[PDB]
Amino acid sequence: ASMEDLQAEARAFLSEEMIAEFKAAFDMFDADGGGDISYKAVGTVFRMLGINPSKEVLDYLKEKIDVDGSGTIDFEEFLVLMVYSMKQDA
Repeated sequence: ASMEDLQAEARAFLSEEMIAEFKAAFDMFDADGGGDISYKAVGTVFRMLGINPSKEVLDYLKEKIDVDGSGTIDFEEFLVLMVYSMKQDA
């Protein structure tokens, strides 16, 4: 499946009340404070929630932060990489 397919999975897997909890970690690196954090932020949130990212996820983020790291993503994208990790990892 594609990452877009994972978007639909992520959105349905976690309830709004649950997303609100992870959203708090999102706000940590959010400069404007609305729906936007660097690629490095999602890596840090995994650590704060105590969740282990999948090889595909951690390598992808590492790639983006290694080459740039300034690029930012929204809640949806963040939710994808987090859910995709727990789906396959344990």
